[PDB]
Amino acid sequence: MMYVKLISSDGHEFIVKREHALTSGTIKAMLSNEVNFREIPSHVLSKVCMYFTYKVRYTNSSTEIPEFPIAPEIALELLMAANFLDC
Amino acid sequence: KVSEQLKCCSGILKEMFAKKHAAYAWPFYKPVDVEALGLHDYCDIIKHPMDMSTIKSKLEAREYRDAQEFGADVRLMFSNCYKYNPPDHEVVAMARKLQDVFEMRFAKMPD
Amino acid sequence: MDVFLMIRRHKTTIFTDAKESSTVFELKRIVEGILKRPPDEQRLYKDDQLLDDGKTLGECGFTSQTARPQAPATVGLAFRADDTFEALCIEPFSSPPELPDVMK
Amino acid sequence: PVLRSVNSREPSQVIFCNRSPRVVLPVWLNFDGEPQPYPTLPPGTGRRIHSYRGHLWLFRDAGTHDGLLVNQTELFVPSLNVDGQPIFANITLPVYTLKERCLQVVRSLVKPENYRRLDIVRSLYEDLEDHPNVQKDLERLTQERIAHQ
Repeated sequence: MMYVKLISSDGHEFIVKREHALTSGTIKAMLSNEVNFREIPSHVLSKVCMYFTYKVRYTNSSTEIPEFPIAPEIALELLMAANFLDC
Repeated sequence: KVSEQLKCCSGILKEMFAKKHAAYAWPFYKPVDVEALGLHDYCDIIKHPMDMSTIKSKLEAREYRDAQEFGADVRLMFSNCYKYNPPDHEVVAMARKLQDVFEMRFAKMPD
Repeated sequence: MDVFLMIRRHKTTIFTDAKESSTVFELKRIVEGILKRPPDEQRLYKDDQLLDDGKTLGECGFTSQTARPQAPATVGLAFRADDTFEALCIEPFSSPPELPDVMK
Repeated sequence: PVLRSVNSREPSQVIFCNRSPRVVLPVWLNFDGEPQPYPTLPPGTGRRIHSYRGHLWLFRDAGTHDGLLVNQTELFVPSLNVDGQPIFANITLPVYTLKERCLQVVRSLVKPENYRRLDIVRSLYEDLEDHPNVQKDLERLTQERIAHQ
């Protein structure tokens, strides 16, 4: 599959599949190859990628779906990140 | 003498199960599922439960001494339904409808 | 079942899925396809433990139960330079702020 | 009203099975269409249910009133039993959006009155305060049902 590089504010490169990234409507618009984010930190953006994996996998899944975990501390930043990325 | 009637008793229950009297006999087919219906109080009130499926088994297992004992269980079935529910309840209305059929046949049994 | 991984070197991180049946060498082919680096110039680790090319990901310890989509298991990576392998180095992510009073 | 149970008085044995981590709240739409909440189901549990033919159901989280799925759909309607076999209702989580899932966590850790004490964008205050409502979701499905005709 086509891969895309998602860079955090603190300079952490995250190589995910293009299909997985298109879950985000913001990224969908940004492309139509390499994408950069000035605000989002590493630990937040890493968790966003884990959602893409989780979303792509368990969508249209007859296998019962587990709860997507979000620790109390990251919740606030991840909420804003999710709102920004539109997903 | 008695075996003649016990076979007629089976004939009655077959009509009670039959599609003819389906509309108002369907609650009394199988035992009262306390879990499904959510009746925590039922077991306290009704000491001796009964249903048509239970009676059917007893007929086939030759557990009724005579046709008189068969009636007691059929009556116990309705008795329990009347005991538990209020007068204006739907299951009671159906209980009466089915009972009035049974009573008609049980009365007109040969001997 | 499938295992979900985070292949990390320095500040790089590859999110990619694999099988328990698949091998470490087959995993290095994924790294080659992305980072242009051939398997002979790769060293894949599990925590501190170095992994063999012949052994499977299931044999290495990566189970589908432990390594899930939402919680993928990390896989260390170290390249070769001047015909000598670097020691495994993974920069950690940034720290979340301490839990506010309202969230306590 | 559109979405409502039919007073059929025709039996339909059902099995609710909470295959989700939430404490499920079974909700039954009455003959007028008003939802009636039934006793909850713990996580990873189930039990037999005596519903009737053409009876609408929907399942939520007892705590947060988050929407759940039953047989990969929102509304559940029992058929008639075939050879008196029970109609199964597999209650599970949906694939929540990262935003709505983030809200659920913030909602659970922060009281309603502390929503405007959080260092976030103005718009997110409305989103948090906009809790998941049953009546609001029924109004959507009703309009979607009309659009389908």
